[PDB]
Amino acid sequence: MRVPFSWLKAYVPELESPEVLEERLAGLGFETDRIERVFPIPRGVVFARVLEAHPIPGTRLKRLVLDAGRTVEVVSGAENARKGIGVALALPGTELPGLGQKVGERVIQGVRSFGMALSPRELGVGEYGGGLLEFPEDALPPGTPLSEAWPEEVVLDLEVTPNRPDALGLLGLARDLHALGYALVEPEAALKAEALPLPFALKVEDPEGAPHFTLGYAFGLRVAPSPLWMQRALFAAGMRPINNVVDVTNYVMLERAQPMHAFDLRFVGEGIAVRRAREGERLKTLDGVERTLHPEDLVIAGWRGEESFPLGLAGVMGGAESEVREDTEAIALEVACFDPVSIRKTARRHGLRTEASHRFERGVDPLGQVPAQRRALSLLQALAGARVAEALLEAGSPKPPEAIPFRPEYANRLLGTSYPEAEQIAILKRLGCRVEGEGPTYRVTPPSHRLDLRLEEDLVEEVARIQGYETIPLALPAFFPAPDNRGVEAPYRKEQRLREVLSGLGFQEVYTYSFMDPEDARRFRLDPPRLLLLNPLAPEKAALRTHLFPGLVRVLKENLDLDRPERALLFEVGRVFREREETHLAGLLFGEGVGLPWAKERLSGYFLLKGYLEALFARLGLAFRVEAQAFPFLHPGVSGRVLVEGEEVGFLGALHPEIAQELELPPVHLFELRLPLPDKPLAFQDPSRHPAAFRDLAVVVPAPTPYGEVEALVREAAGPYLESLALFDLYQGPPLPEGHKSLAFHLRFRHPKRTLRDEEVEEAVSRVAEALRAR
Amino acid sequence: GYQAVEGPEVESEFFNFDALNIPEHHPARDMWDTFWLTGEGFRLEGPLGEEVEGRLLLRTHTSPMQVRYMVAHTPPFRIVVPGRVFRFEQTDATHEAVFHQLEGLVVGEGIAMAHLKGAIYELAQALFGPDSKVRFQPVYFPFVEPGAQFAVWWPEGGKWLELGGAGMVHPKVFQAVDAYRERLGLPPAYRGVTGFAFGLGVERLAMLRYGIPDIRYFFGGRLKFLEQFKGVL
Amino acid sequence: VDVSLPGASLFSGGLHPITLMERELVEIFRALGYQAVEGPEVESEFFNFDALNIPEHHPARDMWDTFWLTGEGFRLEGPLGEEVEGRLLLRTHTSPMQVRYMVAHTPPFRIVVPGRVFRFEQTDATHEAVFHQLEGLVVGEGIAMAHLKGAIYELAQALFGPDSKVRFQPVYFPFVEPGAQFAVWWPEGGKWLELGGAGMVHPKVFQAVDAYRERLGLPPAYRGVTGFAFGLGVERLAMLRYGIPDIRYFFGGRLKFLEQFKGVL
Ligand SMILES: N[C@@H](Cc1ccccc1)C(=O)O
Ligand SMILES: N[C@@H](Cc1ccccc1)C(=O)O
Ligand SMILES: [Mg+2]
Repeated sequence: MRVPFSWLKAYVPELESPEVLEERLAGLGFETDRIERVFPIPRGVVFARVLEAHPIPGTRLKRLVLDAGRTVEVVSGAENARKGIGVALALPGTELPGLGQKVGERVIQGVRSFGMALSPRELGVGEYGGGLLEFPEDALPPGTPLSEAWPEEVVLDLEVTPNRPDALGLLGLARDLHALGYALVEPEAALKAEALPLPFALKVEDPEGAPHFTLGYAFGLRVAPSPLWMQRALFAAGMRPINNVVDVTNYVMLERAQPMHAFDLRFVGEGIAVRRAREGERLKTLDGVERTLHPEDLVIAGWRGEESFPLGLAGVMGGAESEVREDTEAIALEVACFDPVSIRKTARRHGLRTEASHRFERGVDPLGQVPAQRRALSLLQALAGARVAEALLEAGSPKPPEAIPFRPEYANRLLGTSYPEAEQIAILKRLGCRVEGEGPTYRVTPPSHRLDLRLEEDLVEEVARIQGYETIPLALPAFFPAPDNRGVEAPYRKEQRLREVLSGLGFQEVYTYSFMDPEDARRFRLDPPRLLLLNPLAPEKAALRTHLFPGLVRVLKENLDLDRPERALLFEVGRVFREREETHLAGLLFGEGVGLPWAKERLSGYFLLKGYLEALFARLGLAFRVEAQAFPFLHPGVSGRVLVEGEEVGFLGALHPEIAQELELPPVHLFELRLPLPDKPLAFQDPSRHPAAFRDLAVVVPAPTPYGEVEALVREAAGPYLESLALFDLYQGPPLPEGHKSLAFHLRFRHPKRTLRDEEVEEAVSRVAEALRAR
Repeated sequence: GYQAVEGPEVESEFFNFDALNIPEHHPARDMWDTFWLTGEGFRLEGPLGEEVEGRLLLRTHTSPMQVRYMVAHTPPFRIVVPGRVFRFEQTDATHEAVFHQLEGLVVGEGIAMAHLKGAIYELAQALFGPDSKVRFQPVYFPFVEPGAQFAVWWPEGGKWLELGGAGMVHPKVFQAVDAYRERLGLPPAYRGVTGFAFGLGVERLAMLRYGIPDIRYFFGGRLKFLEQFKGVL
Repeated sequence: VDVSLPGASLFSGGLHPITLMERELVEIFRALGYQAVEGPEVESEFFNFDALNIPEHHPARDMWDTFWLTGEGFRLEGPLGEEVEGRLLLRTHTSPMQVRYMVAHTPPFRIVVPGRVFRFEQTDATHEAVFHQLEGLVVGEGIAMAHLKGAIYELAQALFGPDSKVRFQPVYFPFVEPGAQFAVWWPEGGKWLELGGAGMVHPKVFQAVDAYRERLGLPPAYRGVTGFAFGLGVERLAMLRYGIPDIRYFFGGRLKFLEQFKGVL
């Protein structure tokens, strides 16, 4: 919301300056996003009045005869240009914002234009530029430099939160500054109304949408351009002056957050009817756009006999036809309170967001209608010399706010402050609240324009902001936390230790979007995503990742294309979405592998990834092993499920080549698990001092058989004294069955209490060999 | 004394909006550009492992956790909630759709704003200072009154940094909690207790701290970037 | 390929149980705002005894079997990097740090001091000459005993409980009055564990601090402030916690032992 210092200053006279103001506002809850200086008018531009406007034959131009002190001529192409108005005349020699070329005396078409009148765009006071600025023919003594009556201004780009709709009005803010101790100057609406009856009627057929509705009657209107100060304020507010009457409705809408529209009686007929639109109703709105209505759209219509026609779109924008022009002498004034949701719906239903729409959506003072009408009519009488009827057409009696219970002690208790009761009340009272009661708990009824004030707490936030958030002291709480909160951190903590170990083991962490391209459900042989977006960021991120690894691999690629890393080892922990949200952990390896850089060999591939994997669990104190498993996305033979401490979770393997190639990518190795990892609480165990029993042993079994079962059996039969069991070698082997292999198994044994008697060693050894291939 | 706990990235419109004083058709709901979801057979778990209902979406901030935690526990307590959030927005050098926040909540009888103030103040000191300081301005949030936005003084770079929002937990939020608890069979625990909560953008701070220039950089899996923070600790 | 096969023999590291226990204890006190700081293993008889109300020829000095040192060219640093004098020895407990910290800082504060200490004793299944302690000190105006009590209580809860509890009995220490010994309730094993000693920092200790400070040019900071400190044996707790039976086990560099605590976290 634009905030013109000088204009606001009209209600809060004692303002120190824009900066101090920016300060004061920040503290009340309004942040300034920008500050600007705005109306620099060189001495060259002066006030002039159009005595005559003669059109140049054969051209679409006019030769204006101006009174600028001495008489003078200029040539203008502007349509609004005509006799009887005051205009902004930039004399030859004047430097203007827009044109870097100085203003001069150019011969235009048989006529030498002395300077040129200006458009708002040209003077730099507005964006318009499609016609001349129009002023009351008598605003100033011809010739007087304009800057004399049009001083630069300072405008604050303020941010008004949705909870402060009353702040969409400068007078709303003034009220707040006043609360800080500033003097407030409410504009007095002087009015000489007359007894006579209103020549029209009002019928509200949809009271749900129009809870409160009022109509004013003004006639004998002299529609003319707005006075300078008004044009100045409106222009500063970022709004464009049209004529005194329309201008007034805007000024007041900006003053109090109360939008209002003036309808030419010519088009009203018998009366005004606030009703929903009939399917397919047509309406050429104000912006010159022709539109068709939806039946949910509330509208302001009129009627003649048995004719009902739309006049404007209720609380959003008026009809182009009914709008006020030069030839208007009497109108009806719309000042109401519409239902926010309908406006919201209707507003967004068509491509619109107007000053009106915006305010009504955020909420309008339920009882501001009437005082607003007095304000506007008073202005009309003054600026359009309107004759005003003393009566209004009203529809719907809304209820006042209720008292809110308030305990000053509680306030302090809540803030952690010590403000004296009186100070608090004084504040609330300065904010326009009524305070009844003797204490300690009071009866506080807020002013109707305040909608954000319902609870006692809302009331406290007030004393706070007015006293100042900085006046609240600093403190720290001390307490023994409820017992059920004890362990709480464990999960999080667990995840992090893990996260850390990895990085220390040698993995680079990576962060990937939780999105997924539905297409990849194919590209990578996997089921489809169970969750889809209704408003995806892009069709390639329209689903929710079910797997982590796809993203990893994808990252691999793009890294290769940007920089060419020889090898790569990383991981990522993230949430995947299937039937339930789940925390997954995946890691990817690729490259030559590790070893001597210069020296020939490397050691990499799958058994490298496993190497690391095993060490990790070695570090977590968890038993892990792998068993071949068929995986749609994993190259078979190089596929395998993962068994953490006796459990099946995740997989590990070489990325299926079909995919390896479907992407400009070489061979990659993967694994993806589900967290949290289960945990084995350690059971400490005394190690014995008596030396172990050592053994040399090999096994010959089919080339297909998995290491697993082998170790498994040997191990399960070794006996209760098997300390160690390792594999130091194996090869297919010429000296044995074509379809069998050899196995170097190193063995160790020990007995806690005593040394192991050989009787039991070469004995238990057979216990194994027996059922070894006895199977 | 704050304890860390996480919530779900996929939430129910109930925990994300309704529980916290956020209306359906009013201007408030309109401050968070949400991602709506669809799909069946997806089971969303409530604070007590129960199944909950409501239009599915992507947590728009970490505040929902505020609720889940309260429903599931008893005051007094201090928690902090890190977590990745999602907002429908166009990704530029300082704006993302996917980012992280850190929520903080401290409930207990006697809690006041001065506590929040000290809380944040300690945080400042912890980050810069003791030559740094804190700025608290009033701001509006549906789940806290008083509401406020806070900035921090950066002695080095010499500027004020808007860090996050905070405030005194709103009464209707507490109300909500207890109401759902009873609906779950539990006795009310938040009548007669106070509390404050806050939440701050992590990426912003990380960028200022570790001196990163493009926020997009974080979700851009480039190694040359990632490695740059190898020995950060 | 046979995937069930063993991968590349990669080294899986681990941490020493004391380190783990130390860590655990530290993380605990850290949540109450205590900050960890260490001192020197080789101290001056001044910081080890004199600074804390411990006399030379009286029964108190006689509660700590100290290791005396000898040798030249050894430079002992004081709290401010200055060189200090006094017969050299091996810190008999971590309390000296109490002083060094106070001399070097300003209240209010909360610190905790882990550290290896030395006592001349015969090494058995439950007694060592070399072991670790964890000192705790919290100074500030207003500090009282209830604070110490809560401190310890929180610690209990943190370790066992909330079905556990604390026992505080009066005991005598030259650097604290009131002095006390505290035991903790172990719900699992069902017994009371004497954990360590604590108490309200003795006035003569504060006196000492300020006196040395001024001798160093600094203004007095401990007049009108209160404080409590405590110290507990780490090995004992580690043994009870991780279920170890022989205290000698810790300094016995046997791997089969050390590895047993690989994944403790
Ligand atoms: N997470 C909130 C920040 C906040 C948290 C708590 C209180 C107030 C503000 C947001 O989305 O902006
Ligand atoms: N470190 C002390 C224990 C203690 C510390 C502080 C106060 C009281 C006792 C000791 O050697 O026994
Ligand atoms: Mg308020």
